[PDB]
Amino acid sequence: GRRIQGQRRGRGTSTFRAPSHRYKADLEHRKVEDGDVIAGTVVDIEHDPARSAPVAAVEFEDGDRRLILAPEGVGVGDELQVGVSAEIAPGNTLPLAEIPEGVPVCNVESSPGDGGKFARASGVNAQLLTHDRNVAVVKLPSGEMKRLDPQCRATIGVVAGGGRTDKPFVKAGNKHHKMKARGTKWPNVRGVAMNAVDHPFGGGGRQHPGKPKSISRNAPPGRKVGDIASKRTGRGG
Amino acid sequence: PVYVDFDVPADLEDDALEALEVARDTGAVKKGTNETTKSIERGSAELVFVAEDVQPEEIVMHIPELADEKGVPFIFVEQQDDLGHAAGLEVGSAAAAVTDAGEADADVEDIADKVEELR
Amino acid sequence: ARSAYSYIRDAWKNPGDGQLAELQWQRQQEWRNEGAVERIERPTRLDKARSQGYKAKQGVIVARVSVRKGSARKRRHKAGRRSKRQGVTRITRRKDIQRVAEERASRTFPNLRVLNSYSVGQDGRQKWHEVILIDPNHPAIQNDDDLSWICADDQADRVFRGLTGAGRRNRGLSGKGKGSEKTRPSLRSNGGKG
Amino acid sequence: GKKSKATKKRLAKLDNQNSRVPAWVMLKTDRRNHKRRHWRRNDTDE
RNA sequence: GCUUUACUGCAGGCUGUCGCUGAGGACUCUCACUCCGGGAGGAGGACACCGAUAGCCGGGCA
RNA sequence: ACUCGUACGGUCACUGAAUCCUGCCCAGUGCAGGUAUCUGAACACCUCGUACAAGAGGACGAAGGACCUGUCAACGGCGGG
RNA sequence: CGCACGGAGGCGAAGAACCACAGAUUUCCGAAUGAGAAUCUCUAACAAUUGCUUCGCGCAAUGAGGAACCCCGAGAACUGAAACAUCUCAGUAUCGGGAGGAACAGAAAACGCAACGUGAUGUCGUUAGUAACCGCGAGUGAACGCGAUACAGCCCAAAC
Ligand SMILES: [Cl-]
Ligand SMILES: [Cl-]
Ligand SMILES: [Cl-]
Ligand SMILES: [K+]
Ligand SMILES: [Mg+2]
Ligand SMILES: [Mg+2]
Ligand SMILES: [Mg+2]
Ligand SMILES: [Mg+2]
Ligand SMILES: [Mg+2]
Ligand SMILES: [Mg+2]
Ligand SMILES: [Mg+2]
Ligand SMILES: [Mg+2]
Ligand SMILES: [Mg+2]
Ligand SMILES: [Mg+2]
Ligand SMILES: [Mg+2]
Ligand SMILES: [Mg+2]
Ligand SMILES: [Mg+2]
Ligand SMILES: [Mg+2]
Ligand SMILES: [Mg+2]
Ligand SMILES: [Mg+2]
Ligand SMILES: [Mg+2]
Ligand SMILES: [Mg+2]
Ligand code: NA
Ligand code: NA
Ligand code: NA
Ligand code: NA
Ligand code: NA
Ligand code: NA
Ligand code: NA
Ligand code: NA
Ligand code: NA
Ligand code: NA
Ligand code: NA
Ligand code: NA
Ligand SMILES: [Sr+2]
Ligand SMILES: [Sr+2]
Ligand SMILES: [Sr+2]
Ligand SMILES: [Sr+2]
Ligand SMILES: [Sr+2]
Ligand SMILES: [Sr+2]
Ligand SMILES: [Sr+2]
Ligand SMILES: [Sr+2]
Ligand SMILES: [Sr+2]
Repeated sequence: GRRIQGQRRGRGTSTFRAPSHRYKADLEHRKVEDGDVIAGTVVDIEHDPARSAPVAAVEFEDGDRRLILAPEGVGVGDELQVGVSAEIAPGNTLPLAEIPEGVPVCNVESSPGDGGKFARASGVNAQLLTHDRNVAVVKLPSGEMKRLDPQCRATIGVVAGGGRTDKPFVKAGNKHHKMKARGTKWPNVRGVAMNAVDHPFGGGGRQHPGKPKSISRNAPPGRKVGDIASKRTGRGG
Repeated sequence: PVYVDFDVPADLEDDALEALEVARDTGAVKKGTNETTKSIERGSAELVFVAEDVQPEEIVMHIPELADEKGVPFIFVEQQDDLGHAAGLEVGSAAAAVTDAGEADADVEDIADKVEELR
Repeated sequence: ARSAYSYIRDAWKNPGDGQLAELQWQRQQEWRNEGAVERIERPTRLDKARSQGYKAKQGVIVARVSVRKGSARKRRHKAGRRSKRQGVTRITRRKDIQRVAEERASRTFPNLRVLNSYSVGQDGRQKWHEVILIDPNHPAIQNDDDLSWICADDQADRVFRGLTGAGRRNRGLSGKGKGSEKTRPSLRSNGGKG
Repeated sequence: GKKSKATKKRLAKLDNQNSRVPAWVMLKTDRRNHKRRHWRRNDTDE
């Protein structure tokens, strides 16, 4: 047959790429040699196209202008701090160790120094649990226990913009617009609605996959569709 | 570096090189890794010089072990071109040999001794 | 007696034992961070160099090349190319790595001609060869009674036509007798069956 | 459309090649310009 | 052209093994090698990556 | 490439607004998990063999399979007497 | 005073036309090389990559072309096998790189009419559809030797 849609994707053609040129910033944790003598004031609260969440524009003591991932709360005029000695308030950023257990943090680094990786979505938030001289267990929004090097920096408070998922798109038009500002092709045509030549589930004189949908993990691209290595399916049982 | 197993004090080296210059102007000396080699094999070597700044290290690697299974005493020289000039040559040398000194036998004697003491 | 040279050589007979073992483990670290064609002032294996034709003269260049390792990097097949014709990860090419090297080298030096090349090690994923090139235009060499031969117009790009020693050793020309019926005098002259 | 200086020289030449075989050549050869191009029926490069 | 539990193969995934690969049938390590860091330095570590080979799956493809 | 992206994410599928609901079946097939035991290639290894080699037998044994469990909003099934 | 016999006119005995050779001139684009560009433009140029080096583009090299030939790489299918997978077509078609007026080869770690024998290399005639291969099917297929052509042998590395 022909390559399926998922294979076309990898090629990275326009259609599939994301309108990066229209994206604002690569939200990352500012850098400090050490100490803590760093703190700017919230100048603006903008809308970042890439995440549909709000992002604050901060200005630092040195005269450095950089957008920062906005946690709920942070208004304009406020002052946030960055460093190992940074006060423990919502918005401020500091290594996991310096963070009191049982506190909700967002934009968490995986490798200390990477600049933030986990919990960055609208209203999501990580939870700091166990502390050590070695590991700092963190519960991620997916509910997983991620053991982390206490040197990994994080921000205090939940990521602003929460609850966005609670209101239905109501109409395609709206869906269309959101998608148009993301690295995603749209709309979605069902595999079974295609010709055999176009997709594993295509063909037949009526729609219905002609195979069990749960596919083996070892499957090769082009064949790996439907339920990937499903540990099970259905709702009940 | 890989063929070096002890550092020769700036001072000691100076002496060695000093002695070498009078060695050419009195007794005799060999200039070149090849000439130095045969001399150690023929035994007609009393004190051999090996530069430390040689690359490829291949060229000299052998000297240290060949002189040890030939009794012949040897000494390291931080820089290559100094040994060359110390043997009286326009273009530095990687290794030289003092083929029977001359009006320096006293020094050589001690230097060879000074190194033995240097392990 | 033994020449200092015969020592360098006798050492590379087993580049994994003794001092040389320590050297390579080190150099490579530096090597692995060098280009794909690095010119070098002096040959790593002096005996070999000279032996192959090297000379400490003007116009005699030496360069270490680094080629990716492995066998063959072959695509599958666009149209309908059957089983016996689906080469990808089970077959290799007809030209040995050293030849690839010699070539990359001569390209980097669009005026120099290949004299010969030698191996200088190989970690788990790349092989290194030093190639001796010569300037056919420097009188320093035009005069040399031992190298002035490499100046004939018909020596131009000699490597790209497989005239290197390794070139000929790969074209199946080593043997003068049995098993070289399809090779000499030319692979192409023999409908490529060598 | 905007034409460049060269594009122009060319169009110029092309127009000239569009002249008839001078009367005298007819006589000097005792007897047809096989390159007469019409602005509508034909077509120039570019 | 298309399908599959047609025949035969190939990608590809999984896995054992050999090389890269080092010090002291479960272990420690650091020095290659990988990743993070502007850096200092941090994480990982003879594993992973890559070359080779072996077994299973293998209309994604021929 | 996704990605100036990070589970309120995006990937891969199915159904097709709201509303009322969505039964039973895990035997086969698929997917996933486990597994005493069994099965399971090559290298290294033991015995014999060959002044070497071809070779004969043994030994250990991965994934996978047997086998066991989970799963049908997974392919599908919901008869006869 | 071209092809090309017109009109007007001109040149040539100061030896023109015409021909051989050597020289002069030789616009722009073009490998195209200062930079850009559908043959033009903008403000001193070996651009790029290299060797030598007075380390200064100072001195040099490369690039691109050519009917086919040649050398090094990459490498099909139709077709044949009365299907077809090995096999064949075929190392053919096609592609990538490169040289020369010829290329390549070449002075034995050869041969092995086993000899008290030959004596670099190509090539031609033969050896021979032989030996050998092969769903041992279809098909594939040498060599030593011999008769010829032409002949020509040498240089390093190391020892000292
Ligand atoms: Cl969405
Ligand atoms: Cl060349
Ligand atoms: Cl004979
Ligand atoms: K075929
Ligand atoms: Mg960011
Ligand atoms: Mg949704
Ligand atoms: Mg879009
Ligand atoms: Mg749809
Ligand atoms: Mg349809
Ligand atoms: Mg299909
Ligand atoms: Mg339907
Ligand atoms: Mg349906
Ligand atoms: Mg007109
Ligand atoms: Mg990196
Ligand atoms: Mg098919
Ligand atoms: Mg519908
Ligand atoms: Mg130009
Ligand atoms: Mg047929
Ligand atoms: Mg020929
Ligand atoms: Mg048959
Ligand atoms: Mg054949
Ligand atoms: Mg023969
Ligand atoms: Na060249
Ligand atoms: Na062959
Ligand atoms: Na027209
Ligand atoms: Na058709
Ligand atoms: Na079942
Ligand atoms: Na039914
Ligand atoms: Na001219
Ligand atoms: Na030039
Ligand atoms: Na210059
Ligand atoms: Na037929
Ligand atoms: Na057919
Ligand atoms: Na066959
Ligand atoms: Sr970064
Ligand atoms: Sr980032
Ligand atoms: Sr279907
Ligand atoms: Sr149910
Ligand atoms: Sr020097
Ligand atoms: Sr050339
Ligand atoms: Sr028209
Ligand atoms: Sr089942
Ligand atoms: Sr002859």
